[PDB]
Amino acid sequence: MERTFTPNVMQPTPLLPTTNDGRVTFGEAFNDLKDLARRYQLYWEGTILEGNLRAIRRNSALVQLPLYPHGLRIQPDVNNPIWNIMRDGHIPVISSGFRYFRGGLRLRIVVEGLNSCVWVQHHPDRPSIFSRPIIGRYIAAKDAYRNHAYAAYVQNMSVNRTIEVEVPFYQPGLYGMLNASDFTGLGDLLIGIEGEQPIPKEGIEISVYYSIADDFSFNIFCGFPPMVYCDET
Amino acid sequence: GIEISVYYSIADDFSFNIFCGFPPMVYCDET
Amino acid sequence: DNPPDPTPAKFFVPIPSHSWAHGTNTSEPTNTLRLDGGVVGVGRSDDIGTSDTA
Amino acid sequence: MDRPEGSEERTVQTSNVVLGETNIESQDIASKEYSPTWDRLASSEVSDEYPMLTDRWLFWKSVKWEVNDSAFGKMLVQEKFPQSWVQMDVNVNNIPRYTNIPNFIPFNIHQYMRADFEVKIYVNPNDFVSGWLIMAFLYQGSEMFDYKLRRNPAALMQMPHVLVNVGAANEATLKIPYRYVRPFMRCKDILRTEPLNMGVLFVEVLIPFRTSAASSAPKSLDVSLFVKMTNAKFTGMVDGSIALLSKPIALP
Amino acid sequence: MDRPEGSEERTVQTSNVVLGETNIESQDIASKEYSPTWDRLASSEVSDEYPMLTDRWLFWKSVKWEVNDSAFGKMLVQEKFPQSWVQMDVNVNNIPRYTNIPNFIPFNIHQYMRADFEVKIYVNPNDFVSGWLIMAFLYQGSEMFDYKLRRNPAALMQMPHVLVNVGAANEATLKIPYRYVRPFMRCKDILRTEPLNMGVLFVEVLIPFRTSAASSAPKSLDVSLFVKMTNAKFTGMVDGSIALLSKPIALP
Amino acid sequence: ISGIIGVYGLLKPFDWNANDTGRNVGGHLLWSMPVHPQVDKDQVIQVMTQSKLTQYYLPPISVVSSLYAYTRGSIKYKFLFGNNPRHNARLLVAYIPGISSDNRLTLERARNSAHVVFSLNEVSEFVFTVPYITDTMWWPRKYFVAPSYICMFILNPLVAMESVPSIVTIVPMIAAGDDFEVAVPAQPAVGLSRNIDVIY
Amino acid sequence: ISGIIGVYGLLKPFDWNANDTGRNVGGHLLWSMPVHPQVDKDQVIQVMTQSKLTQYYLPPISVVSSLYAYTRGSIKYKFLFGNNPRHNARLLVAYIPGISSDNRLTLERARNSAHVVFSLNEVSEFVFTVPYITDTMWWPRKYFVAPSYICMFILNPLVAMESVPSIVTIVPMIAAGDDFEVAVPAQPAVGLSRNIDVIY
Repeated sequence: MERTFTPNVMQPTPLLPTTNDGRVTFGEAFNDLKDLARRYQLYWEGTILEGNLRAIRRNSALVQLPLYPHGLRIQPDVNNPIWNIMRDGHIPVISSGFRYFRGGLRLRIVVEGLNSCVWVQHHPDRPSIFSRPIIGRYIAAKDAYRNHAYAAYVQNMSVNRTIEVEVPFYQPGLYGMLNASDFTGLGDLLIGIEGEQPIPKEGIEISVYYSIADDFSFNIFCGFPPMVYCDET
Repeated sequence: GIEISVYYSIADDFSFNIFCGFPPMVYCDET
Repeated sequence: DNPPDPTPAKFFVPIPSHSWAHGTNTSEPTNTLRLDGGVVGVGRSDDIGTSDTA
Repeated sequence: MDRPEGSEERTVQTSNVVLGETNIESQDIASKEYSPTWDRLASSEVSDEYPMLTDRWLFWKSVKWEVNDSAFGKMLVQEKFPQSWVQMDVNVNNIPRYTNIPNFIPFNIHQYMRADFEVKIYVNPNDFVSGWLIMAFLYQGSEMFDYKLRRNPAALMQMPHVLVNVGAANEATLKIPYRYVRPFMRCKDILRTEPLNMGVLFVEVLIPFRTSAASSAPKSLDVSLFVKMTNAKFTGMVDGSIALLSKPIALP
Repeated sequence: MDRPEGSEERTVQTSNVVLGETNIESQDIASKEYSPTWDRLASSEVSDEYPMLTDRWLFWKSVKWEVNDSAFGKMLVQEKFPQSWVQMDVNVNNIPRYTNIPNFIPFNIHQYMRADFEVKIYVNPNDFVSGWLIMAFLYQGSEMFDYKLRRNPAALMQMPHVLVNVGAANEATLKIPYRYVRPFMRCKDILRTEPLNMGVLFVEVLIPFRTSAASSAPKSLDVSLFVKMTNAKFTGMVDGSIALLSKPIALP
Repeated sequence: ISGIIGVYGLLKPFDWNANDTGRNVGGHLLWSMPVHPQVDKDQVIQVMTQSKLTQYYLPPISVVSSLYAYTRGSIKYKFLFGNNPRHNARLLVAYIPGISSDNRLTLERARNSAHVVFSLNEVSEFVFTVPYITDTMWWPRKYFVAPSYICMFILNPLVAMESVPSIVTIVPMIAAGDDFEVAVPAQPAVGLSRNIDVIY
Repeated sequence: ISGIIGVYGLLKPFDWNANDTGRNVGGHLLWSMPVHPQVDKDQVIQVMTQSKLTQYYLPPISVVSSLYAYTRGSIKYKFLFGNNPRHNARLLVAYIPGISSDNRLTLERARNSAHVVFSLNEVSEFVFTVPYITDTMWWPRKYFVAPSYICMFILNPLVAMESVPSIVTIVPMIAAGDDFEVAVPAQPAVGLSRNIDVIY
């Protein structure tokens, strides 16, 4: 096989004795990228103001966020300097090397400001038109309010501030496509308020973090794209 | 306001019993 | 099936943290910063003796 | 050459084609080979197999590359595949047609297909020219959000590829198991996706082609490509004229 | 009719076609059925068989016959066969083409073929019309030195035939084992004989069609023909465009 | 689910006029529609109101399929002919995979796909279990395009006499096959008609 | 991990000019670089843009090693020569532990460390599995100094004729050895190039 082929090997010394992937000196074995990809990382972080929401703005969406196992497309503005100096996370970088996937994501949505009953809902097949989220008044007529019978979840920001949910993989096809260009992905995730708590005069600060589920798998290893060093920022 | 909202479901012992037809429906995408 | 679970709700007394005094002969619930999850410790050998603090 | 005829050539016969090869090949497999199982879940009609037609090897292109134009990573071949190979036969208007070539005759009467491919590349230089080519394949490469950064041969060295050394003048065989987002591909433009677009096949110029300064030496060299299908299964019999083909879109 | 739906219909399924028939057929075989053995002596290439394609039944024509024009022995169908059935699909210039119909797709890429045929004829009158049809087949009839004296239905009563009584409204099936002067037939006009000319299929009007004098009664009736191949073997793979088809010659 | 969706619902009926010399010929296509569990809005019986919503009568397979996001498997089409022993005809009912509309559809082409030839000679009902041929395992809901298409051509035209009615009415009906299955619960495509008022 | 990092990535190619009388001599060092999994920024193929970030093509070992904080084990360097049966040379490829740059590096010194002498006489590829010699068990990432250094000297200069091209291009390629291992997940040293805009 041409990728791993090694002709005429000239090796001066023996090979180095093994630590069982670090289990000898540390306690754990770092043998796999799928375990590194299950440590949570930031996904999208935004603010939402009154007045760029709906007119009536009782139980409505605040964000429809597209679920991609690679990241959303990043733009490194001056508001969140994360996306600027840290570039992408470890998950978009691991993901850019594989072609397909099959499996779900885990999310952690931390929506505060607001401190009322907030809700989340997964539309497994309404994909996949764009690489940004859509805020408030710009989400389309039929993604505006909650729907009936889509898998959803509800939480009082008074009891607890963090919603942690796991999105299933519901698709007709064999794979979902990593590195899509722009029914390929995991569909949409809608986040929204449950009935018109008055909004603080600055912001509802939402931030989504994500990871890989347990049954998730990266599937066909082609190359990595060209990278950019973070220390050059 | 006191904003109340009730959600509901079926219990475990609940059962639908005699299947006759469905009534005429209306498509939601026509709104 | 979705049978109901009517079992009574137990009491429980909230506290902000575990014991500040205890040093021995017990477990300590904690949030470790590891990739692994589990009772894990750093490796040793003879290059590194046991603790000499007796 | 020590015998009256030069030496013993080696023969690779499939169906009614026979391909001579004098050297040791350079092989690779684009992913793990398997036996399709969930494809039975997609179609209630029996999948038809045409082993005498499709297993046969087929000559695809000849691309010419010259000394004056060999950069590092000049693309000789950049094609949507199998789309370019199957739609290779065009009429006067550059509209493809599945009717002439006997390997492609079942693409005409069916709607969906599935199959594995093997691409084989041939370069016949003399002894005194030296160069090097890389032929790699990227599963559904055209749909990738950065498809035009992956064309550097530094990126191709990572995806499954073969190498053709022009000094040695070897063969090269790239097996491509069927992998896709759905258990079948479309054969024509239906239900308004391009037909039969499973990936992108590249041929780049890893080390530029060099010859001697003498005037009569060859300043050019040919590259030929043969392709064959393997587990080809067709489903969804329709009329040949019920759907149409439009001239293909090219890659940037 | 005694049930809520009229009665139990009977079903004859081959490949992905299913033909309903409510009555007792009328069958005959044009000669003794056999297994071909000397055909292996004619060609060193493997004969390809396409059972999913060719075994399938195919609708061929609808011919209309009227009360005002039914002589004794008026010919509804007089065709070189299988030539007319296989070349049934014509373009604007009346030049046939083997590309559209999935039964005929292998005639496009091969030179020679061999196969047995079964022609089945359907007439759906109401109860109160009465007539009678004869459909007979003459092996290589067109090449016969008196072919135009044998068209009288008195001559057809002797060659293998079926009868369709319009008062009863039955089906009819005529099996035709392959027999010819050579173990294969040509598929196109090559080596300058017409392609695929094995005989002549007739449909005559044995007893003229009669209806009642009432004004609203049907003065016409349709006849439909279905054909299928059986042991079809193709040999001699070539290009689809390497030979041409010219518009067919008609019989007197 | 399999017991609810096994029941036939009824679709818009339609006529042959055997005395019609134009539309009663070899090849004229009577009826056709894309094949998917939610029947197309124009072949359902509708009751329209001014300024209100239109009420559709959907077969039981079409209500169930509106409750789920994907669906697959065969469909049964039971055609029911109003006629008596004196009518006669033949029909070719073909199933074309991968076609949206009838633009390029004629009889001479339709005979190249899976089809059934039926003769209504003292037969009043027949079921045509259409295959399921699709590049994917589950096909998404429609209310999109449908995966396939179905169509019905006159093969031998309809006959009848001076003693018998000249119109034959056909009633199409649709139920799920034995292998039919639904997939992921979604926003129901249909609401109830109990209150049809709507605010645009 | 071992399967991803087993694949070779490609580094900047470079030339012998056999007709060059200056640089084609006994002892002249062709190519060299510090040995660590993240290849040095100047021997990678770069694509530079005005006001944007520079895009590096990193081998698969160099992407994986950017995801972790420490790393250890042998590296494979497969050198790939564009030549034909008529060229000939010998090279000495030495591995110097504990050196940063080539300041004090000559051929007469490099022959005192682990090295391999290779003769390109009808041989087009060879792999040099460099040892791993370091006072510590894990070596930290670089993007620091590298633990060792590697270098390649002409031993017997390149020959060729009037009938054969005078330039021989060399393509260096790098993959992880059999014992290679990574350590502690860290801030990835590299981001994706999907969006290369940067705010200074």
